[PDB]
Amino acid sequence: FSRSQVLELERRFLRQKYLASAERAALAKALRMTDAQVKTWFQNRRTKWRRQT
Ligand code: NA
Repeated sequence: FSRSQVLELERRFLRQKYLASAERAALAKALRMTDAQVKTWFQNRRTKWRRQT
């Protein structure tokens, strides 16, 4: 993803570690991503979070 896309995903993750289905769809539209891309990103980000804390 672009630098900006990643930063915006990180901004949301800091606030909410899990999103609802509707929230992922809204964020996908806002960040120019597919719903599945947002879902996968957050799964992988949670794995990083678990590893690092
Ligand atoms: Na999620």
